[PDB]
Amino acid sequence: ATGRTTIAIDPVTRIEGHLKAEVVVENGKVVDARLSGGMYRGFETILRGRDPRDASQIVQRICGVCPTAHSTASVLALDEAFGAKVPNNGRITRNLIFGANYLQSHILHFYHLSAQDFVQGPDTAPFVPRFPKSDLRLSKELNKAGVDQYIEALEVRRICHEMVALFGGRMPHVQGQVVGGATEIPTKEKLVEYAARFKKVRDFVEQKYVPVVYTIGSKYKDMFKVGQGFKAALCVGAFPLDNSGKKHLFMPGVYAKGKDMPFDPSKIKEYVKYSWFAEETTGLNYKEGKTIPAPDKAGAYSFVKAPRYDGLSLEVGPLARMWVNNPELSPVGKKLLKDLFGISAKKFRDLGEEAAFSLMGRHVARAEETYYMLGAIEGWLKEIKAGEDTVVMPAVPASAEGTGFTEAPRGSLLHYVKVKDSKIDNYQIVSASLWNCNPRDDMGQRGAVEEALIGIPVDDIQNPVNVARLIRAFDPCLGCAVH
Amino acid sequence: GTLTGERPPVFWLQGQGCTGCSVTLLNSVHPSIADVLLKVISLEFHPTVMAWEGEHAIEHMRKVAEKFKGKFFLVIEGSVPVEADGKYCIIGEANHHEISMVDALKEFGPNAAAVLAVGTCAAYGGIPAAEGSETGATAVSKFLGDNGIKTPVVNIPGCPPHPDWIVGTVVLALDAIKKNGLEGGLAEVVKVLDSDGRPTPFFGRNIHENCPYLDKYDEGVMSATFTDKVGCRYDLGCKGPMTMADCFERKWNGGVNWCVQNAVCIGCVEPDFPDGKSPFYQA
Ligand code: SF4
Ligand code: SF4
Ligand code: FCO
Ligand SMILES: [Fe+2]
Ligand code: NI
Ligand SMILES: [S]
Repeated sequence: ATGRTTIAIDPVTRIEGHLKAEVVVENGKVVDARLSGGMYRGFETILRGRDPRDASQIVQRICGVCPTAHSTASVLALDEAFGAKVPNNGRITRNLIFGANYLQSHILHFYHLSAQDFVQGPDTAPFVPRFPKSDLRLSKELNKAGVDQYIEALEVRRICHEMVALFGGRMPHVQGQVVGGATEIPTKEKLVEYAARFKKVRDFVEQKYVPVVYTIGSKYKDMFKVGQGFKAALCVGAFPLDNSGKKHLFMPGVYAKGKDMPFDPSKIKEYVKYSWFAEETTGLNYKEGKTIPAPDKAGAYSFVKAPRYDGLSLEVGPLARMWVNNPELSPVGKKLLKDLFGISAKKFRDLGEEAAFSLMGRHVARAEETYYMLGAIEGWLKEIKAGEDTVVMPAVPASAEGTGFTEAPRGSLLHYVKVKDSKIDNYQIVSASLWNCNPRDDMGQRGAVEEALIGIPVDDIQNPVNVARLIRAFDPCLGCAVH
Repeated sequence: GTLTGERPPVFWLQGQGCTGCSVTLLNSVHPSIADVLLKVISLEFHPTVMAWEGEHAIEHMRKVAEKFKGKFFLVIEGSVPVEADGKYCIIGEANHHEISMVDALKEFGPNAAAVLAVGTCAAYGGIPAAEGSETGATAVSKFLGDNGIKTPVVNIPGCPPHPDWIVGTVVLALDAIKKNGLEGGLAEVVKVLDSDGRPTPFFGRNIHENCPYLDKYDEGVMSATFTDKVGCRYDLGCKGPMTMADCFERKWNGGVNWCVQNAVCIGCVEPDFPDGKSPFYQA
């Protein structure tokens, strides 16, 4: 029986952005945790006073891994504020631009950020040095498959960005989404180019990525037994499948305390007691949000605000979306669950709440969601009409408001804009890693990842590898969390 | 290169960045990023991709920095915020002491062979320094100069840069150093920088004067909707006339598109980006 050790990790690496984690370990388990987002830029104040159309470029610079998500939320908010009626073909083109980056981001996350948690890379920087007891369990053959797939995935993720750029202009930071739709009508020739690249990505996802996650997972079965946290999830909806605004690839919902509930955005409030913002701004819904930095405020430990849904601390991301929507599992997931785990499952929730809401369950959910996105993209390639207009050109309003809701690869994203005198009067962002990587609220309730760290095993304080392994399962992007 | 060749040590520090300058580099076609990492440079510290973490990663960088004092390359991605005693960007913690971006640049900057300011944020301040900001976001060259640090700086701007500008500037420097040694080589690099610190092979030509729609501009034939690809994009907000980059020729993402064909140029490589290039969607 051992006493307490307190472990600080700054920087947490193989995530995006600036994160410090501090955990209290007692008797071999984490018993408390604090997450600190350590870098601030202040997009919500930078945007004030600008032509509202500029937002769909400015906001993308919140994050170079997920800029299409912010582009999408921004143009949806501007569409609403301006009363722009996006043409059907533009809705589909937007889905093709953004869906290709889901593929990029999930592949980047599993291979280039997460896989070194389980795979020893070649004997040169940036793969060494590392912890002397890194708990790397794979056979020589399977470790080599992980390295070979890491290298192949560098090419695949690059091809995904070619897909984004075909109708998006370039990537990172697309030019092709604006208020009113998409700036470039897909041609027959460029649709051939997108489909040819998509086939290569599909083959990698089906043959290498989904199988390797289950196979590595089968060597780390203990990692399905930890990291549950609150077992509470949020989805705000994403990828509209018609022009009504009512039907989406991912439908909205909340899950908490074992129960499905509807999503009502008026129940979102952002708290700041433990965040470096002025105390008088605590507890605001985003339509009345304020961003007043207070970097010297006593007791605070993060630039991430603390969003709560009707008082609840929720997580977001692939697990959240796949749990809320409960799609059928991939054929190869069904097979490997049976062969390698003895599990008979048809739909995602057949994993059960405990295994789904776990360190390894979040990696599985992300791989399953990547497979799910393949079928969506295939459908959009059949639905799109070469040559049909994708944009309208709306006048800027003097006075208006709008909200854009979508799902970034890491989770729920909304942007709210208020226009006065034809300029941005307020712009408020509530992002995915905000929901995951936030600090305590004004009542002392932990953020989702803080809570998911409780119970994580640390059997060797000198090689505390599972702390950051848990964090990485959530695919943190701290640029998004803080903005 | 070879797995067995000489590869200089590189530390990549992120200040007020978005990681887009790392992601763009991952998109390099020729050489591939795998070949860059395994055959061209030794990327000893990079928070997004390195194996180790926390104080151990910081100390690894410090050990390499001591062994290669005066010889390592320091890449900076993002601006450096000076307000609130540096507290708007903390990059690590060691010995129970937090390390701000200000602290880190003062520590490693003096001992680098050269500092590569990658991206418009690092080169010129960029979006974090734009109107409405309050963090004291500062460009690398200005921060170093204000602090008496004389190490050479090369700016490789863009939001994000093209991978070819980043890899190509590294190759330019390594070629010069092979021919002339470190100080003679860096002197030859400085000779090919413009007044804004940008290498002229990539930034020495104007977009508009080389644009395929220039005949339409001269005729006054202007697109009124983004999806009209015949007309010039000037009335839609194109900033090509004020922008020095080779995008018209190398294009983006394996040559599949570029900003002017797809929508408009927003002037992302220029020192006044974003405010001097805004509003983006009118002239
Ligand atoms: S499209 Fe832009 S760069 Fe090309 S001619 Fe017109 S204004 Fe100049
Ligand atoms: S075309 Fe203009 S906005 Fe696009 S990358 Fe080149 S300089 Fe930047
Ligand atoms: N994905 C992504 Fe970025 C984050 N977190 C956003 O939104
Ligand atoms: Fe926000
Ligand atoms: Ni992001
Ligand atoms: S994204």
